[PDB]
Amino acid sequence: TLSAEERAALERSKAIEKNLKEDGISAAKDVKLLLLGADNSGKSTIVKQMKIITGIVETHFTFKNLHFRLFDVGGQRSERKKWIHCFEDVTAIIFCVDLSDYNRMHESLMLFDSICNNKFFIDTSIILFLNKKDLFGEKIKKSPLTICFPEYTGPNTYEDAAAYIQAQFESKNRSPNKEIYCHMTCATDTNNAQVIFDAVTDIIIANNLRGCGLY
Amino acid sequence: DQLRQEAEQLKNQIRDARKACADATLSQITNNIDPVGRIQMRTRRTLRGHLAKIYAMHWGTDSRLLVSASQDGKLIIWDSYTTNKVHAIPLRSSWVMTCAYAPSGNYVACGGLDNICSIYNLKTREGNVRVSRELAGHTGYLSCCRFLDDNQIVTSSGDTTCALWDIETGQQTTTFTGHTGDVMSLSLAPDTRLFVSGACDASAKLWDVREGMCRQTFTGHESDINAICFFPNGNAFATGSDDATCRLFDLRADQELMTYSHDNIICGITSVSFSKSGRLLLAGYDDFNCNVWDALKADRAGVLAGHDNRVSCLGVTDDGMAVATGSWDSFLKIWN
Amino acid sequence: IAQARKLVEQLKMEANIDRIKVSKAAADLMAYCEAHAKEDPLLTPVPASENPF
Amino acid sequence: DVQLVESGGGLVQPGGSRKLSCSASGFAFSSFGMHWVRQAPEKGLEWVAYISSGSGTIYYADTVKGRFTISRDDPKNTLFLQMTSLRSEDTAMYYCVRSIYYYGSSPFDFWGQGTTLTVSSSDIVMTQATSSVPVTPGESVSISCRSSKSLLHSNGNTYLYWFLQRPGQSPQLLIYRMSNLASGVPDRFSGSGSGTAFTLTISRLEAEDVGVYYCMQHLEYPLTFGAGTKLEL
Amino acid sequence: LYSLLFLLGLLGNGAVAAVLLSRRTALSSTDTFLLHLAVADTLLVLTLPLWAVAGALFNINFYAGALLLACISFDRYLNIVHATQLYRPARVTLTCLAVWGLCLLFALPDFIPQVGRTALRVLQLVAGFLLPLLVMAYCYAHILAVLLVSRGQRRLRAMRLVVVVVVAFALCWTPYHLVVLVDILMDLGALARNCGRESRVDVAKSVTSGLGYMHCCLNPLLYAFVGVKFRERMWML
Repeated sequence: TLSAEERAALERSKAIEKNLKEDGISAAKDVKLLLLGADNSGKSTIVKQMKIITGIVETHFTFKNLHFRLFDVGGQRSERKKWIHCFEDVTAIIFCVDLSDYNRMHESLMLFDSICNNKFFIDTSIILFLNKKDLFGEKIKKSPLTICFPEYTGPNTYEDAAAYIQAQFESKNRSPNKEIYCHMTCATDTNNAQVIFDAVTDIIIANNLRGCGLY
Repeated sequence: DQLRQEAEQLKNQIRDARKACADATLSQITNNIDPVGRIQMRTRRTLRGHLAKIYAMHWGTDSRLLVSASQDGKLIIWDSYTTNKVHAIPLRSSWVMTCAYAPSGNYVACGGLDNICSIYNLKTREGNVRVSRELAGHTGYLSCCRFLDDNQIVTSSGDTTCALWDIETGQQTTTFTGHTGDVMSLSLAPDTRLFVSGACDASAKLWDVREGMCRQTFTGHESDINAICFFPNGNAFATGSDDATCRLFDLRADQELMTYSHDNIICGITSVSFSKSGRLLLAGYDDFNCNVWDALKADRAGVLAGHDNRVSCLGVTDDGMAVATGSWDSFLKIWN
Repeated sequence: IAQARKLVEQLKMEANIDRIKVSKAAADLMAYCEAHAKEDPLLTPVPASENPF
Repeated sequence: DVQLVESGGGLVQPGGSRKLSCSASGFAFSSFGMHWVRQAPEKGLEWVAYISSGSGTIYYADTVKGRFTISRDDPKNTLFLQMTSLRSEDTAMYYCVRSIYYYGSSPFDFWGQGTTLTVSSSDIVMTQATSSVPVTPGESVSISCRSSKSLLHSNGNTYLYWFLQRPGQSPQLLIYRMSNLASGVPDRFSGSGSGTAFTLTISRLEAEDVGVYYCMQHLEYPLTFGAGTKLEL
Repeated sequence: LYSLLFLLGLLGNGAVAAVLLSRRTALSSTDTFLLHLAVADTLLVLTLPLWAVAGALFNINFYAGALLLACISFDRYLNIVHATQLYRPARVTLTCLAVWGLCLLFALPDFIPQVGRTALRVLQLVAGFLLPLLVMAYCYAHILAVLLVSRGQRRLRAMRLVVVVVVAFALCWTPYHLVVLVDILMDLGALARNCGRESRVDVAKSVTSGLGYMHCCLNPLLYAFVGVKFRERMWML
């Protein structure tokens, strides 16, 4: 750096670092959540505050002094194993399930088993969403919850059915240190972000406990 | 119906013809060649400034400038010798899985999950880097990019297809098909007349860039192929896979010459490259290491122990004075 | 019925290739890597005066 | 298109003060170091001041230290030179020149059109031996200039620049370190040298190449120009 | 028995120091503080043979133990109580210099007076063992309270470990500073002096010094060897 020009080049390098560092700070308060689920499963209208922005679709709503980014990977039509490692650092996986689509139920179950048991996501909590309660309540009366689940034995009442479906999804955990924050939402439910916000708080607290050595 | 039988018997003819040529193994011809010894290489530079993980890296033709792409949406061009940051290009999409440096040094390319191969112009009259063209047409993510000239780029996608573009017009001059799985990498022949591509269906094939035809196909891997590179003389290439092995194929012979598997290695290869002479075969595994293999005898000649996470890219300068490695820990290290 | 029509067609092109003995093919890989050996800085460590790093 | 336009010159009384403005349009002004270069009536170029990118660095030539102060206004895309006390030695045409410094850059590529200023009445020295060189079209020509120290540096880069000034226009860059052809010039020009002796050679001289050639060193401040060589047709 | 602890002091501290120092990247705020403590107790254990300039470094190390342990506690409070507002590594070397610096200020008289030693003792009790203990108690109490409202399987183990650490610090440090307070009151004129009681008091100084050495030797076990993150580095190296 003795030369005159080479000195001016060094400034440019230091000025670039300053902008790289500062952009990191401005992009430090953003929480990255991955959206997953089968099609027509409400994965596009979880929160009515969308502000969106083929490929990858991002949604960047903000709430309570925190920036939330949801990444939707639908439409890839590829083998997940090769781009899944891109989202290894996401805070939590937001899963969607439709209780009114019996035929698609098994497809959803299969997806959950792979996502929960993937070696990369061995430590990322899952925020499970069960959508369309009212449609589930209306459809159960006409068609009993046996055709999709021949093993079902409990009553044909709403509460028991919703409880059982949740258990099947939780039954695929098969691992400790990973917790699932199940919730039920309707079409006319404004307070969906509040559920993500609080559950994100508990996931973060779980991580800091690992970093600080308390666990 | 009958064609299926014709397909089966055709494969048998190839296997029979392939076996007839095989007379002696590579290790059997070169058993009396003296070893290369223990290759000790110590870190010389530590390029830091990236925040997220680093997914791709390419060396400039002049062996001094670097380009690295990270997940944080920044594309940096480093000065290797002085560790200065020549450029820092913001990206529209934060998901990037490749980056290429043009031979002439005027252009640099990038791509990833957005299914678009962007090209940036560095020698602009306005003094800032601008996006000259955005190439679209792939229906899946983009795996690798390579420049043929200042107006031609070859790309590989997860659509099971590679393509040859015309940057000026922006269309897709020639499209290559034949794979049955995601294409995960490619490398251009030294004379830029042929190139190979390794796919997730555990097979690599050789393609005629001018003709748009598959001239050969190679098999032998048990799992997906993650990296590939040509031998310096342009008559052989090596492939890395999740099977925890590398293999050396010969185009003229049309077979597999040698395997670079070890009992102690368990994880998959992420990158592969040759040295200027072609005697060392460097591969970066997921155990946070890169192993140097004696390409002629299948002996680990050393280890480049560094980085705190997976090694995602490798590079060897055209003059062969150094080796650079990038890892998910957001650091590039130049080894000499 | 039509997808496999081309698959058989390709193999015919690949099956009619003039190959050579690996004994010769391997030998060249030995010959080349030996000729261009004095110009490989990684293989034979270079004197510290000629190392840009 | 890139364009630098300057204004604020004129006639001023001795001891008066003036402000020169150089307003840029057509490039990333925030990222360029800007120079001030003046040319007294038919004498030769002389460096004046330089303000880097982000104003982090400033320099001045000994002839004007203290009297002149240089400032930059990034959001407005403007360059200012404030002159406090003017002697009769400062009457000249002032040029606004841009410079971007990084590996392999062309740090004087563009020059402003310049403004006229009138006032009512240790250092590396570069010399150009010949003052005039008559020649006719199609004849090879050579122009040489010496230096005090050896511009060759440890990096291996020879810091020397060749500028061409046509009659009635602002200078134009030709060769930026010792042999690199500046973008936009015909390939006929070439440059060579070693340490302390340099030469510019022209093949197939054309009718637009008549003018004055200045050889400049950028090794270390203050920048110094040669007296200049004139080509006569 | 004293000889065995001495190697145990060096053996335990060195590994903790070695593992963190072997990291090829940045160290989190908690990790850095652990590194400082590891060296701090390392210096103290090196003095074991002599006590079983030497005095001066002893005072520097002892407070290094308390202040750093206090420093770790506050960091854990910030990360866990107000976790929403501190989402993000942050360099913390500035504070460590002060804690080492605060030792130097008090350590000067050791290298170099009734009133002087009196001020030394008063400061020692005031800001060496009381304030650190109060800070640890407050921070860990809030962490406990928040964890009780948390959710998962790790909350219970964290509560148990926190109680263990605070109890260990208290039970391994209080006997020394209680006796220092007693002697302070004696010298101030609040008590009576006699030879047998003086001898018992000096023996109490000895026993409590040994107990403090025991806590120093235990520091690696309770702050490093229990964590999950530390163990993987040990298994890797």
